[PDB]
Amino acid sequence: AKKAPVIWVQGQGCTGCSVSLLNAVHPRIKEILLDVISLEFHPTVMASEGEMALAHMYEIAEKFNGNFFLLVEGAIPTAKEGRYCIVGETLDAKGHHHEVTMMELIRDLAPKSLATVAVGTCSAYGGIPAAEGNVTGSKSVRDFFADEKIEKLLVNVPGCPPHPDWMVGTLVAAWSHVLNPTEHPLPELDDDGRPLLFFGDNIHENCPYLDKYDNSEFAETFTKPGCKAELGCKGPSTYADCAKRRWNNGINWCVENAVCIGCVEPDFPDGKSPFYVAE
Amino acid sequence: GKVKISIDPLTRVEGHLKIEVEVKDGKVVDAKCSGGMFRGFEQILRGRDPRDSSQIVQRICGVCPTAHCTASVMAQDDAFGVKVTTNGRITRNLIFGANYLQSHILHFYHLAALDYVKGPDVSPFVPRYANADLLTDRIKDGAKADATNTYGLNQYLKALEIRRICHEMVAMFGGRMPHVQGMVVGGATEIPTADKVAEYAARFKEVQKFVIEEYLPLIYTLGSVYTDLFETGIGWKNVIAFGVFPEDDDYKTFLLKPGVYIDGKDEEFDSKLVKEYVGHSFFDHSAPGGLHYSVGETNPNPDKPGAYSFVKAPRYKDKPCEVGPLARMWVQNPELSPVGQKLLKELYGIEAKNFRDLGDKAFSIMGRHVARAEETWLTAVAVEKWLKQVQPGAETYVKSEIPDAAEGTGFTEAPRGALLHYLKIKDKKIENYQIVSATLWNANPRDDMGQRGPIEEALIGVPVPDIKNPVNVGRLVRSYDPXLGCAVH
Ligand code: SF4
Ligand code: SF4
Ligand code: SF4
Ligand code: FCO
Ligand SMILES: [Ca+2]
Ligand SMILES: [Ca+2]
Ligand SMILES: [Ca+2]
Ligand code: NI
Ligand SMILES: [S]
Repeated sequence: AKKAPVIWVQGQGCTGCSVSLLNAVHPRIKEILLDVISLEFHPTVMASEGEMALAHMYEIAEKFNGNFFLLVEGAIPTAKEGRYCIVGETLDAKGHHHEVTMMELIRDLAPKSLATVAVGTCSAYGGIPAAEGNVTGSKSVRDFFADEKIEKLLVNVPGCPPHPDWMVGTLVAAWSHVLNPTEHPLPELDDDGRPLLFFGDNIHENCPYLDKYDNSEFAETFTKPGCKAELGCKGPSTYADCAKRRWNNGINWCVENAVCIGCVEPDFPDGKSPFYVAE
Repeated sequence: GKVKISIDPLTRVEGHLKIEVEVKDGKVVDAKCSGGMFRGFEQILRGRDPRDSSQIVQRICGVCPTAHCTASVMAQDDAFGVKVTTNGRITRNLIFGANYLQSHILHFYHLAALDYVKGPDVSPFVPRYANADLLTDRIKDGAKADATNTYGLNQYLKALEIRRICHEMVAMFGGRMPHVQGMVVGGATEIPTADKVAEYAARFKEVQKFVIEEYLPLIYTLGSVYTDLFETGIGWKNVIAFGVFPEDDDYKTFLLKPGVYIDGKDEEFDSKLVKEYVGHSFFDHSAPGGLHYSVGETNPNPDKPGAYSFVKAPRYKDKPCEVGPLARMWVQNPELSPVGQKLLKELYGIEAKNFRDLGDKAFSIMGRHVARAEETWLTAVAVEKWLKQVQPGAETYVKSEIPDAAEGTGFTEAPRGALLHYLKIKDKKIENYQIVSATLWNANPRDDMGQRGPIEEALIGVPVPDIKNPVNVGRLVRSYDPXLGCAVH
């Protein structure tokens, strides 16, 4: 009956995790919003703005204390006292304005949540904003929780972006657990806090090109037949179910089209780069 | 008698935006636009294999990643010295064109429409402003108000599926979406097959039907209710466009041509005259006077006295210029859709053949929405043509090698406006990479000479008769379809 309350916050994100969620099927996004979750705060799509939006977010976090999912899209920058990501402004009772940093927001909301779900490689692992050359002290949710000594149930759903099936599936599994924990145990997580349901399979082991790989039949260029290994494919070092699930309602996937770039992995992008050089 | 209104977060845009206005005598009299989130892609990119840039830059934005990918692979093509095949060019246009459709539809419905349409009484459609001046408030005939609101809301809901189908179309030759795999230096990674062209076409016809039969009629109907919104949100009336969707192999002709319109006069676009100022932005420049992007610098400084935004301030010949569908449609001046020609006559008593026939009405809140809808139709006509031109089986990829030392620039138009990526290579690695994006031109702060950015300037004069429900401020801002991820990168 009751929908899962969700507060969805964005740090150093690109909105691509949100857009990927909009691509969900079975259920589609209309059914997700009207039947599955109560999306209480989401900066990209919600009706209210500014003071009203923030007041609503904090009201839900209070009313549904210990009973909402905090969804985090994007990384948390810690340099310069958090000032590389300002998420809003709060107008106290005297008229003075105070900016809220992503650090401050997560520190505030995470202890109020039932669980935090880091969607996307940015929030889960740091991803591109935390890659070599950045000067923002960009940090993952798990690292920020560790630094802050925040003990809150945390599940990572990585990918850049994650497949909507991974996000929806994980949230539904979490909510089912809360509603009946012995009938619905929490999904088993790997050492990097991501569900084995979606991230247990190795791409390469499950790849339809594996017969070609075994016969040393390698594509000389993108538009030639063969395994994609010599073009830079990171399938061998990547764990996701893309080979089975494919992308955009089964239309295509990275390996058929081009190469896997290892987007779900905690070392994406630096440990997967250069993208067009073989592993 | 001035009152300050501060809106942070300004929601239903992409990314982190703050808007501050001062209101006096029922109108905005000053404004400040602030982007509050920085990642520094231009720093992150340094030292990498230049080919990685077309994957890394897409993560600037998950709404418009194909635009960044396009600009990046074109910069790489230029730097690497490789010429794309006819079929590669067309395939890149089909990948990118499908997302133009997705982005405009996403914008109008899922970002803009809740300033006009009353949604159901569940989150995230509520809470909302108490006096929101919606269709249900404006239209005094209650049955007509209900019917028109339901008409708009049903389109909003249907558009959720239409935009998803657009991403099936992007994935067809792009691999997945957000963040395609199918565009690379040298062309595109998957040759279209007859079957996949037909599958793209079948989906496209459904999107096209929605555009012509639902979206265009809703926009013109909406404008006929909010005629006051064609008379405000004006701004500088300066626009720039770089050219998008090359229609031949030498990139001399485009669906929408490059050009500049400043102070009532058309001129050619000269990339030498673009520069960025940082006087009110959180960045340090090594030299005064603004910097051309080919010597651009990204040295963030959140402590810079007097600065208020992570967005730099691009100027063309020292003039603020806006970008986006209004800009492109004004510069190209294409013929209006048959729907637009008909409904402008029927609902407004306006005789209009070409975009410029809208005159002053183009440079307004509703004018920006009309431009975007018309451009959606225009792009669909083009995609329909490209689907006939694409040749199953014809090579889409040409080999290349990373040069030791080179430079290249990719020019295009993202759905939100003019986009370039500048790439300098040294020792086979990225030495400098500079991005001048669409919303960067719209949502920038004041330059060193105090000239307001286009959104800031367009806010001047916007009516705010109810300070507790300042709905026209957000309506103006959202008419520009801002993306702050792109603006700041
Ligand atoms: S994980 Fe990737 S798609 Fe999601 S916010 Fe980060 S950059 Fe964007
Ligand atoms: S294409 Fe990639 S994942 Fe598939 S067999 Fe080859 S290297 Fe492995
Ligand atoms: S195939 Fe590789 S790059 Fe593509 S979504 Fe799956 S893990 Fe990410
Ligand atoms: N469209 C789009 Fe994104 C912006 N602004 C880019 O480039
Ligand atoms: Ca602590
Ligand atoms: Ca500050
Ligand atoms: Ca830049
Ligand atoms: Ni964008
Ligand atoms: S795009």
